[PDB]
Amino acid sequence: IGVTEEQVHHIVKQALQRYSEDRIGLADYALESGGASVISTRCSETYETKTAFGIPLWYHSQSPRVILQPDVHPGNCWAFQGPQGFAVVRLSARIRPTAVTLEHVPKALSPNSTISSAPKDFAIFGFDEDLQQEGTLLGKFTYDQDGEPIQTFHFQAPTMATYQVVELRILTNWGHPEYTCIYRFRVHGEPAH
Amino acid sequence: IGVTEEQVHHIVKQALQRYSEDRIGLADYALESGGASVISTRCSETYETKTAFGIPLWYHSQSPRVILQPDVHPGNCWAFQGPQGFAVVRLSARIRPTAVTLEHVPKALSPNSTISSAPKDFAIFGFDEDLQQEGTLLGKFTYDQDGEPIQTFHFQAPTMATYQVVELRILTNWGHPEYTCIYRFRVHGEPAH
Amino acid sequence: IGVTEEQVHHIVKQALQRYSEDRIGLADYALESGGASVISTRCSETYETKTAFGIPLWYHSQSPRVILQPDVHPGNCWAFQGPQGFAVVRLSARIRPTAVTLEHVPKALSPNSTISSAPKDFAIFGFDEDLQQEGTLLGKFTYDQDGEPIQTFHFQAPTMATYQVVELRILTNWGHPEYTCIYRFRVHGEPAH
Repeated sequence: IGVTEEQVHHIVKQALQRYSEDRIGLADYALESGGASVISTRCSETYETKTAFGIPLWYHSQSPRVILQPDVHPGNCWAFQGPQGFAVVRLSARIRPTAVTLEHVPKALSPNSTISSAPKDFAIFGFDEDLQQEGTLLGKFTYDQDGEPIQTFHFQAPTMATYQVVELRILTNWGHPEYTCIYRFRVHGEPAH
Repeated sequence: IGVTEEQVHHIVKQALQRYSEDRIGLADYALESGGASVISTRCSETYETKTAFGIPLWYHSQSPRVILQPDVHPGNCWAFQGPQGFAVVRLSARIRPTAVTLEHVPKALSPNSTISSAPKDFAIFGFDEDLQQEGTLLGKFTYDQDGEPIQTFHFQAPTMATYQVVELRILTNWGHPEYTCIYRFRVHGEPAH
Repeated sequence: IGVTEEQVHHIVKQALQRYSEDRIGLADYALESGGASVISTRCSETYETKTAFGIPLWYHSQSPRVILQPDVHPGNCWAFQGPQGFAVVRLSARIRPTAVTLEHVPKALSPNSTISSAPKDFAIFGFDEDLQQEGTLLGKFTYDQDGEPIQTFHFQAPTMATYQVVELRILTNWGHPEYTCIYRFRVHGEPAH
């Protein structure tokens, strides 16, 4: 069949253009750089007593705001106790949610190739309210510890109801004892206009 | 004609090497990481009262320094009032300016594919002075809202006069009512040696 | 022989997957995001009196912690006096060190294509101690100012002794008068399990 050396370059330029549109090419309404985390969020656990060794004077602790942050190097996730937890996000716009993305650090950059602190089963809720009127289940999915670090999850047959407040509820993790860790959560959709 | 699978890899390695040299492969003398923004700069507008809702305690406001910062995610630009504004930059070296680069967030990551807060017409001035002796017009161009997010603009027939202080003057925007937004401005050239 | 347009895409997706696993695909136990710099480290030099011009109020000075930070834009390295210096790092885990990586800014982004502040000859030491019991030489190498910005250096025939504290000792630089500059140092290995 056969590809030409210039078709090759156009394939590369195209792939790098996409790679550089936040990788997946979809607007993120949960990106803190636009708008952000409430804190009807789970407690928050430090994934380490290398601390005991111990509080470096410049050191702090990942707030849940970290999940709305694109920085995803091995340090940078938000951890909560056990395999169940939640974060509530106030989006930068009122949108009709069509998808979400979750990512975790690559297996390659992890001790022993284990991402056992990775979220597994999770769900998304719409809170029609700028408040806590018990949320509407938007969808339920499973973060796959194989498959790629970045996974996008599209709502099966969503209404065109709009929300500006959603919940990330995690239900199971990939088996880690103490804690689960969230690197970055994103929300995609169609703006109320 | 035909490409081999190994010629393909060399094309990719080469493209990724370039992609990783700040994408365009040219030194940026306006990169704050080397040297920085004065503030014979326009006022500065907050692109939002999602604030009214309202001052998150960790929250701040984009200084004009943001245009000298490589971080270009949807949040991260500097906004000023209306379609006209300016920023004055003190470069990390005395150089002979041969080009500038401007970028804006990809259409793909923007609400409705609109980058209407994007700069349109703009100009560059040399201030021979570490002061305000009325600037020398270096060049005039137009940021294209199609065409790619990163655009480089080479001076038509520049002198080899050297400057360490330049002005970014924006003249028109792509039609946004309240404000224009600058993601990143860069200055390329030949060092006085 | 001949490549197909879809084999081309799989080559690109694969290359971008690797590019995005911190480029080299190996865990970094010296990444501050996991665990960090002691300060049986060399003094620390400011690579500039553009300062005299002078202390911008937001301005600070690169701590040696910067070498454990993935941010490698032209500003972001750690400088010490003359061509000889050292930094001591406490890894995020006790590992058996099999390699190290050093990087410097691309020639392309440097004034005149000179990376003369680049480290040249260097060595790595294991301190079996969470203390200063004179270190065990792990290996000796040379950062090549051609060859690529990111260079990885594998230990010739390492024992399976484990350490959580290593020293980066630099011996020669690429010829710069005042100072040498370190962008990022990484430590790879097999965890004590």
